[PDB]
Amino acid sequence: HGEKSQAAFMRMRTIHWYDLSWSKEKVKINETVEIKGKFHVFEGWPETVDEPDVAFLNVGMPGPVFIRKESYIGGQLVPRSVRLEIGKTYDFRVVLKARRPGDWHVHTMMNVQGGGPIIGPGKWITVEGSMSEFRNPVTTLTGQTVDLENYNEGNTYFWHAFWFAIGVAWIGYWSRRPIFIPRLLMVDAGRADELVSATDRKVAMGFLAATILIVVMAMSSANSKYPITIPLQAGTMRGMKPLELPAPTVSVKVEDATYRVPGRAMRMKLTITNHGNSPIRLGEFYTASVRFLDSDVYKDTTGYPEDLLAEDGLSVSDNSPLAPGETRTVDVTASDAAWEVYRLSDIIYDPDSRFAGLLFFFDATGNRQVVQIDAPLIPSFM
Amino acid sequence: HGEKSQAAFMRMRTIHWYDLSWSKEKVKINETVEIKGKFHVFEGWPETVDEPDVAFLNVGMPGPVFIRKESYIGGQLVPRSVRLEIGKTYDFRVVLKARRPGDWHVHTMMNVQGGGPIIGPGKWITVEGSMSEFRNPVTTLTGQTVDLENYNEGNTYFWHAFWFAIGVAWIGYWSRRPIFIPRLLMVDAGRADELVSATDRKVAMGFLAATILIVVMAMSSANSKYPITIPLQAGTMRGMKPLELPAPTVSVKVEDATYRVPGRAMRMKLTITNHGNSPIRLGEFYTASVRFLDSDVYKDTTGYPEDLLAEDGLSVSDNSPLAPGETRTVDVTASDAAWEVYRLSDIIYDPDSRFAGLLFFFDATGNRQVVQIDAPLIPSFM
Amino acid sequence: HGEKSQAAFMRMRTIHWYDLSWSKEKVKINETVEIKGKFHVFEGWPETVDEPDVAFLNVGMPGPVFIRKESYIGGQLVPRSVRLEIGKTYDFRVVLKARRPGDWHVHTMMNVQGGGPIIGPGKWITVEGSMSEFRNPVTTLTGQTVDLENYNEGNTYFWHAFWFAIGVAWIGYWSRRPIFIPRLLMVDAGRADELVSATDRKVAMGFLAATILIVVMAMSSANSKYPITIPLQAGTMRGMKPLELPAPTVSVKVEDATYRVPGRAMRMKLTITNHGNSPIRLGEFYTASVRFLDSDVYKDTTGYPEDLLAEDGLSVSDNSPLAPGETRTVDVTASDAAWEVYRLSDIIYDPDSRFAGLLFFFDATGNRQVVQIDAPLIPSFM
Ligand SMILES: CCCCCCC/C=C/CCCCCCCC(=O)OC[C@H](COP(=O)(O)OCCN)OC(=O)CCCCCCCCCCCCCCC
Ligand SMILES: CCCCCCC/C=C/CCCCCCCC(=O)OC[C@H](COP(=O)(O)OCCN)OC(=O)CCCCCCCCCCCCCCC
Ligand SMILES: CCCCCCC/C=C/CCCCCCCC(=O)OC[C@H](COP(=O)(O)OCCN)OC(=O)CCCCCCCCCCCCCCC
Ligand SMILES: CCCCCCC/C=C/CCCCCCCC(=O)OC[C@H](COP(=O)(O)OCCN)OC(=O)CCCCCCCCCCCCCCC
Ligand SMILES: CCCCCCC/C=C/CCCCCCCC(=O)OC[C@H](COP(=O)(O)OCCN)OC(=O)CCCCCCCCCCCCCCC
Ligand SMILES: CCCCCCC/C=C/CCCCCCCC(=O)OC[C@H](COP(=O)(O)OCCN)OC(=O)CCCCCCCCCCCCCCC
Ligand SMILES: CCCCCCC/C=C\CCCCCCCC(=O)OC[C@H](COP(=O)(O)OCCN)OC(=O)CCCCCCCCCCCCCCC
Ligand SMILES: CCCCCCC/C=C\CCCCCCCC(=O)OC[C@H](COP(=O)(O)OCCN)OC(=O)CCCCCCCCCCCCCCC
Ligand SMILES: CCCCCCC/C=C\CCCCCCCC(=O)OC[C@H](COP(=O)(O)OCCN)OC(=O)CCCCCCCCCCCCCCC
Ligand SMILES: [Cu+2]
Ligand SMILES: [Cu+2]
Ligand SMILES: [Cu+2]
Ligand SMILES: [Cu+2]
Ligand SMILES: [Cu+2]
Ligand SMILES: [Cu+2]
Repeated sequence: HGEKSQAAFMRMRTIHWYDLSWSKEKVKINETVEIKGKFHVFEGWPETVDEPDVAFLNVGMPGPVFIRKESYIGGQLVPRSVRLEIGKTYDFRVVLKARRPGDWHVHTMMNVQGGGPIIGPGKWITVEGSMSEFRNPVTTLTGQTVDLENYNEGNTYFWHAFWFAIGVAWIGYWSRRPIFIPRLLMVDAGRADELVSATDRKVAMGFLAATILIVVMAMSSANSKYPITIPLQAGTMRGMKPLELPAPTVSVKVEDATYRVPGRAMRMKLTITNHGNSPIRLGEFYTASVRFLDSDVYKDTTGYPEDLLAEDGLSVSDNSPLAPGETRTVDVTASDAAWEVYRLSDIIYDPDSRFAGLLFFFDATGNRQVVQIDAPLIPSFM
Repeated sequence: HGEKSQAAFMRMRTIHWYDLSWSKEKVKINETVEIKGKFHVFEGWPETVDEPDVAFLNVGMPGPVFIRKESYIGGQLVPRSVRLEIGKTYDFRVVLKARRPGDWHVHTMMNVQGGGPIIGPGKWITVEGSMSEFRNPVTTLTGQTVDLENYNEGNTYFWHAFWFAIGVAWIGYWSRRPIFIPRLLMVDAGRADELVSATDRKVAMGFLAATILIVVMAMSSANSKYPITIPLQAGTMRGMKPLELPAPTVSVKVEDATYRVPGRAMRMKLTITNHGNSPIRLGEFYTASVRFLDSDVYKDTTGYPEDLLAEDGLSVSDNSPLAPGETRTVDVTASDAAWEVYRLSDIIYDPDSRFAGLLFFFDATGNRQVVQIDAPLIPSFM
Repeated sequence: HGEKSQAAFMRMRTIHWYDLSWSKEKVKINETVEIKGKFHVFEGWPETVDEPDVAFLNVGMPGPVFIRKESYIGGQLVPRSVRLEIGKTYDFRVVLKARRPGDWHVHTMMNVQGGGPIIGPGKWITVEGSMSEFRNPVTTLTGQTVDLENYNEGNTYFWHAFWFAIGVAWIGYWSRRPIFIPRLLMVDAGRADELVSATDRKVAMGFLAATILIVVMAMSSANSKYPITIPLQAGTMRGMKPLELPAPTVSVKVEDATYRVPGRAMRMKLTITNHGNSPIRLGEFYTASVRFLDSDVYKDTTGYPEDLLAEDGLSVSDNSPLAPGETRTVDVTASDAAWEVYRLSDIIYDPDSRFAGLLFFFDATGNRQVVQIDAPLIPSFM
């Protein structure tokens, strides 16, 4: 939730999430779900979004209904912010543990500093069980195993209640006497010195000394109880390993790209050159989490969110085997209610009417090439 | 105009504009002139100029004597700011349309954010005709063809005059009575409440209600008249395609570079190694829009501004065919009044006495290699 | 001095200084000492240190006990700040001239803007002689040879004394009369106009006119005496040539890296793959200026500061010739008091417990390969 309201061109021109898998659709409490996939950083990064020099891989959900057990970018655990390079592709994996029952829309997201949220496709996952069964065991380097759900709760309650009680006692010591009107009149009359006695001064001295001594003793006792402590671990982790992918033996030029403004579709003229890899055929156009597929060339079998999957939303004028070398100019039409449901038609309000997306080409043997396209998008009103 | 006053080293060390062409020297009104060429970004970019992450290709002229019909960087239209990389070469093309008659010095420039203006060579172009004949037709996506010279002029005049008249009427309603002295005396005397009557309150209420209602009705009518509107299109366009140029089979090392301070020339010792490409010969040294040529090796036939063209300003101790492999140390002398006219001799006031420029080598067949040189420049006073 | 107090991980993860040489250990006054070596910029640059876009090569010493005659980065003199790239290796050379007698700990350092100091290994150098024998001759472009120790000293003294005397005379002219109490009483009584006479006004006018005229005449005389002047030369020098080094035919993966917190050592599990270059053997681990060596494989003969040299501080479970192709998992133990002396054990207070260092592999013929390792460092308390 939160993507439909984001500018259409910003969603089109930031990060592209390609083949994704979810290990389970329905999980029990304390069971783990794995979300893997690839994300590509668009070369034409918008200028109002800072470069992903400081980026964090996040899980979009209405709260800690899951707990993120681990997250890996390129096989490396990423508990901190990371640095990503423009134009590179990265594998990502996220292992989550179920905490609260219910149906949850879970998304993979990249939070970018100086940019904001970049939400990926969301999937509905059902958690069955009771929240009281959730456990979060962690073993420390000191040899102690604790449960993070209730660890250190009683100590915090005790100390906060103790200090609150001390403050309440300090206020109530003075609250046993007339408070506001008689004291104000006495101060106005010049009898302020009569409002504080020697016993009050001794009580204040005792309160101050007891507070300081208790703080010192509590710090000493806490140090004795936990002689081994480390500061909070923070920093930006550089040197993320990107994917070394086969360059596309397929070249695609966008002649024109238009959308009818009333409109639930997008149309584009494309010149495609096959540089080998056998006769190929376009099977899918990915724009903003929406996948328009050509049923005759490719069929999704990964449980891609159906609200974002158009099984026959790709209409190519001529989708015949493009013999290696053939340069065919084709008119592709990407049509689906998701265009209007995911407010991609709101590119009419955007201060930049340019789109970007991914095209997937398959040969007879099923090998897939990914081609990256970007162009300006012209609205049609006649 | 405006380059002679810019620091000599800043002009030497930012952008180099090489082979340029102008389609016409004399044009009529509404006729188009094309300026094409190449620009190279110097690797040793000055630190006080921000990197050209946000750069705009501009035309330097005393105003809209021309209108910039289009501009292309690497074959791509660039109506917005673009991103350029240090050390890369780009083709550029600018098509301008003549608007005002007269002789105009036209320059191609790169405005760089956090840096300032980078002016290129200027050429004198004559426009013959009358300004009243200039037309700027534009066809909109709604099917309307308009002339940008006078489009929406009458509407703006009408609305501004209407609101100015309303304000004048509001002031003049109160201006029919004594204004300053009697009213001031009455306010001082305590008779302020007598200065505003019930009729005045009713008039003020009517003015407020009429203003609000007129604004609302005008907005509704404007929306009805123009139901299709888009916001201003802005942004920085990345992914500019640079030139893939042959690396210079010629290696040049600058041993020493000196200039006499009184002085109208510059001298340099150079070690040149030919790595193939047949016997070569130096034909031209480009510094800051100034081209020093060796008449025996090369002759300009592009109409390069004569104030910046020194046909025999390159004197090479030995400019004989440098057999592939020969490593000759030569003393080159670049001499021309342009050195003093374009204030390149003002490098003596610069906080950085280092120069950069381009050397052009030609073989027997006429093939040209471009070598890029940079060194510190030492003034000579004895 | 000043490195032991710097965070251990910051010292481990910034710049690595490898093979270094000092021309002399004991020098006389006016004699020169050359310090050469290589420095590598770590790929995982810490986020709190700005990238070395503006870096200066500096000499760490308690003052001008030496004078830095020259400094070269990649064979190019670097009197100004320079730009360095992450992940590149550079040669550096520094020629210093002895000025003051005594024993001096001299370090090579890289000052990085927005980062702070990066100190390298320090060496003790003895200077014998008298400071009065030190000379700093410099020949100017005007044909004058001067000594920078005493040049322009007398002129500065004369002008400062002259202006101080003028100010003292101005104060003392008024100081001959009663100063504070009688004048205050007269001003309070309304007799302020009697405290300044016409002669005082004439004296003030003469002082003002003489000051302005003297300033103008002094400027004119200084211009006449030195008709050739240049501004201060400043700027950041880009285009530093890095080393083109053989990629390591040796691959090393860090399985685990741990240190006992009481502790004077560090332990690591490593998987090493030989990709040719004959049977190899680990001979040295460099962490933070500390070099742990395996005496049986390599011996230092460069006079590396002994406080930072552990001749037998590298213990490899199996350090037998790793036949090209062999993938052996070995347990290496780097032990030395320098770990505690140079406060590398203070990584326990660091907000980032990750280390980086260099491994040196030698074959039978003595050829050396450098492998770069980085991992998180886990403290052991049991
Ligand atoms: C829950 C209260 C709201 C917020 C409290 C915030 C800070 C505390 C303020 C007052 C503390 C001192 C009590 C008054 C002097 C406590 C005090 O003096 O009590 C005797 C009073 C005074 O004697 P008197 O002049 O002969 O009688 C006048 C009132 N009948 O008599 C009483 O019968 C008791 C009345 C006082 C009861 C108020 C207690 C509520 C405060 C404790 C709340 C603790 C929880 C805090 C978080 C919400
Ligand atoms: C690092 C330097 C210290 C900071 C400088 C200021 C220090 C001030 C000193 C007092 C100067 C004022 C004159 C008072 C003369 C001595 C003095 O302390 O008198 C009591 C004064 C009231 O002043 P007075 O009676 O008119 O003074 C005349 C002689 N008694 O109250 C206080 O000082 C505050 C309340 C009583 C203090 C008891 C200790 C509790 C507070 C400290 C914590 C102790 C427990 C430590 C935990 C381990
Ligand atoms: C061009 C004027 C300069 C700038 C104007 C700026 C804002 C407007 C100020 C005054 C408007 C109300 C007029 C006075 C009450 C208009 C008004 O009350 O006119 C009757 C006056 C007053 O009657 P009275 O007391 O019996 O006579 C005294 C003056 N003789 O009599 C007149 O004979 C007319 C004199 C007033 C003429 C001034 C008009 C100029 C202002 C309009 C300019 C519009 C263009 C604006 C942009 C420049
Ligand atoms: C979103 C919330 C609204 C903002 C809150 C403030 C609103 C204020 C309300 C009035 C409170 C003061 C008491 C007045 C009582 C009602 C009232 O409006 O009285 C007239 C008052 C003068 O006060 P009064 O006579 O002593 O009031 C006693 C009873 N009449 O003048 C005004 O309110 C201003 C001039 C007359 C207003 C006429 C409408 C023109 C202005 C609004 C635009 C209407 C056209 C819309 C275009 C589509
Ligand atoms: C070294 C002094 C410290 C700093 C000086 C800073 C600025 C100068 C202040 C005073 C200058 C005017 C002198 C007084 C009027 C100089 C002056 O009027 O001298 C005659 C006085 C006054 O005559 P009187 O009323 O009959 O006698 C009263 C004092 N006996 O008599 C004297 O016997 C001389 C006393 C004055 C000597 C003070 C001189 C010190 C200042 C010069 C220092 C220069 C070095 C500067 C850097 C440190
Ligand atoms: C660029 C524009 C200049 C700045 C504008 C202000 C200039 C001010 C002028 C004076 C106006 C006040 C009326 C005084 C009338 C003329 C005048 O200068 O009178 C003397 C006034 C005192 O005023 P007054 O006697 O009541 O004036 C009545 C007629 N004399 O003192 C001063 O002006 C200051 C002290 C005397 C000046 C002598 C010259 C020394 C200062 C300047 C440097 C000269 C040497 C140059 C070196 C090459
Ligand atoms: C959450 C836990 C709540 C803690 C509650 C603590 C109690 C707080 C205040 C008690 C007020 C009694 C005032 C009696 C003066 C009532 C009073 O003033 O009585 C006259 C005495 C006469 O004493 P004397 O013998 O003639 O002279 C002194 C030596 N003999 O004067 C005084 O000066 C008596 C001073 C006594 C002050 C006691 C207050 C100390 C409170 C510290 C509390 C510590 C916090 C808890 C620790 C875990
Ligand atoms: C650029 C175009 C210029 C537009 C010029 C607009 C004219 C402006 C002001 C007229 C002043 C007349 C004042 C008469 C009070 C003169 C006045 O006060 O007369 C006494 C009346 C008595 O009226 P009554 O009948 O006894 O009671 C009300 C119901 N019957 O009192 C009032 O309260 C009369 C109020 C009348 C106010 C009229 C002003 C409205 C002006 C709106 C202009 C709209 C803008 C143009 C639209 C395109
Ligand atoms: C470090 C070097 C130190 C320099 C010391 C300079 C001496 C400073 C002040 C002298 C005070 C004498 C005051 C006499 C008034 C004492 C005074 O006021 O005497 C009455 C005269 C009467 O003169 P008169 O003839 O009747 O009228 C004028 C034409 N004839 O009035 C005046 O107005 C006299 C004005 C004389 C002022 C002289 C002060 C000039 C000082 C400039 C110094 C230059 C700096 C050094 C250059 C290298
Ligand atoms: Cu959602
Ligand atoms: Cu992409
Ligand atoms: Cu010009
Ligand atoms: Cu260049
Ligand atoms: Cu030291
Ligand atoms: Cu390194």
